[PDB]
Amino acid sequence: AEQLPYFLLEPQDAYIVKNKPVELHCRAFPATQIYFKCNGEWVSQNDHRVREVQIEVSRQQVEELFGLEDYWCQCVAWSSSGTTKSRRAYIRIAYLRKNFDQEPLAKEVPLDHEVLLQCRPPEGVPVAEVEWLKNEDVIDPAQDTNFLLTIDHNLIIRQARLSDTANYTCVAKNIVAKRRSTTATVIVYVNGGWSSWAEWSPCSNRCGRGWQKRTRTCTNPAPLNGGAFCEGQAFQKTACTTVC
Ligand SMILES: *[C@@H]1O[C@H](CO[C@@H]2O[C@@H](C)[C@@H](O)[C@@H](O)[C@@H]2O)[C@@H](O[C@@H]2O[C@H](CO)[C@@H](O)[C@H](O)[C@H]2NC(C)=O)[C@H](O)[C@H]1NC(C)=O
Ligand SMILES: *[C@H]1O[C@H](CO)[C@@H](O)[C@H](O)[C@@H]1O
Ligand SMILES: *[C@H]1O[C@H](CO)[C@@H](O)[C@H](O)[C@@H]1O
Ligand SMILES: [Cl-]
Ligand SMILES: [Cl-]
Ligand SMILES: [Cl-]
Ligand SMILES: [Cl-]
Ligand SMILES: [Cl-]
Ligand SMILES: [Cl-]
Ligand SMILES: [Cl-]
Ligand SMILES: [Cl-]
Ligand SMILES: [Cl-]
Ligand SMILES: [Cl-]
Ligand SMILES: [Cl-]
Ligand SMILES: [Cl-]
Ligand SMILES: [Cl-]
Repeated sequence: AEQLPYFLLEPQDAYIVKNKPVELHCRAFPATQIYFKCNGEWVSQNDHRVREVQIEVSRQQVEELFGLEDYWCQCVAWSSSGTTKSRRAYIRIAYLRKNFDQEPLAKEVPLDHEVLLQCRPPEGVPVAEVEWLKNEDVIDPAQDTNFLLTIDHNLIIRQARLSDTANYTCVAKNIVAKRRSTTATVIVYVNGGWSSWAEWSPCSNRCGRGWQKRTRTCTNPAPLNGGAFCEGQAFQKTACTTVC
């Protein structure tokens, strides 16, 4: 009756990923015995001085537990004089649901428009870290300062450059898996603008009644990514009169 066991090593919290079991390890000294209690029941290594012990916990054990309360294991060590108890280690079922609640939709937009891409990722445990892809490459709001990630996992293109014409994809990840949304095509068009009217051609008669022409062109700018053609006359022709 001198001491009480000290845990050199304690069972650590852990996740069931798919149907793969979890090992818990614990080691203490000094100890005449050491053993796992899960949810108040003793459990031996079978289908479940310094001394150590290990166990496995299985998907089935965690599912079949009565109650909403997290499954837990702790170790108990024995000396000549008493017991010590390890921390409680929590084993949780990890998952990432298959379907996105909300995926982004394709858009046409004018140059300099604000674009909002909606994404509501599948639910996960652990909770799902959301990214966005621009033509594969991962966007990053720090560097790419024309982009904001909303706390709702949405993407904002602040004002649309023309290089922002791309395929955009919401990705959700955790330790279980990664899931890609439906890829949304964003297209940034420029509508056409007229040049200035060229100068009137000289009056076909230097003194008397004649005619002259002028023109302009859908080039200021030319339409782009299927923006609108210019609207109105490209060409004019009227009578003129110079006097002598
Ligand atoms: C958006 O989608 C299509 C297809 O996507 C990618 O193509 C490769 C570049 C590859 O890296 C994968 O990520 C995808 O498969 C893009 O590809 C071309 O364009 C047309 C679109 O009408 C497509 O249907 C053709 O198959 C593709 N042709 C060739 C020779 O690659 C498309 O360009 C993307 N849109 C934008 C705005 O970038
Ligand atoms: C050319 O025509 C008129 C301007 O005169 C507008 O419809 C538009 O600016 C277009 O580029
Ligand atoms: C051509 O026509 C008149 C000027 O003559 C303006 O409306 C504008 O300059 C356009 O390019
Ligand atoms: Cl201890
Ligand atoms: Cl452990
Ligand atoms: Cl207990
Ligand atoms: Cl047992
Ligand atoms: Cl041992
Ligand atoms: Cl599951
Ligand atoms: Cl899965
Ligand atoms: Cl959207
Ligand atoms: Cl940017
Ligand atoms: Cl641009
Ligand atoms: Cl995956
Ligand atoms: Cl997926
Ligand atoms: Cl435009």
